[PDB]
Amino acid sequence: QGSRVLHVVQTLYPFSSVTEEELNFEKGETMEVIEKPENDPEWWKCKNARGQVGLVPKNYVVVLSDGPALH
Amino acid sequence: GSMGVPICGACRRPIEGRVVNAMGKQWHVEHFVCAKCEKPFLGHRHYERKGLAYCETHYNQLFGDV
Ligand SMILES: [Zn+2]
Ligand SMILES: [Zn+2]
Repeated sequence: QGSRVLHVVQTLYPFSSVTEEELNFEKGETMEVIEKPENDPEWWKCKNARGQVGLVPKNYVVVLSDGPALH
Repeated sequence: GSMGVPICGACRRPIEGRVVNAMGKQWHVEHFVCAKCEKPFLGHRHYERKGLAYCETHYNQLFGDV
């Protein structure tokens, strides 16, 4: 109900986040960016296609799919 | 087979034409804009402040080295 190809993201480093809303993921993890609020830090609510969710520095991953696709 | 493509810090997308090195990063000559009005310097001059781009007037409106 929330995984359309809009902004898929491939990890660049095996980060480690283990909290309530933290995302732990090994490099090579397709994460489905559920939401991208600012809040203050710059983290994003991204689900891991591995089927998990947690906040993660939106700078630790690159974006492949995009909405504005002009030409 | 080492990497070989810049990535616009604006959309985090692999750049592939004319790059703009700012903020110690790379930016699509089209996405590199002022950090106050978003005016791209396709072929114009930009101004940096506190590590953020600013048009000639916004930069100065923001500071202007004074
Ligand atoms: Zn860009
Ligand atoms: Zn400006």
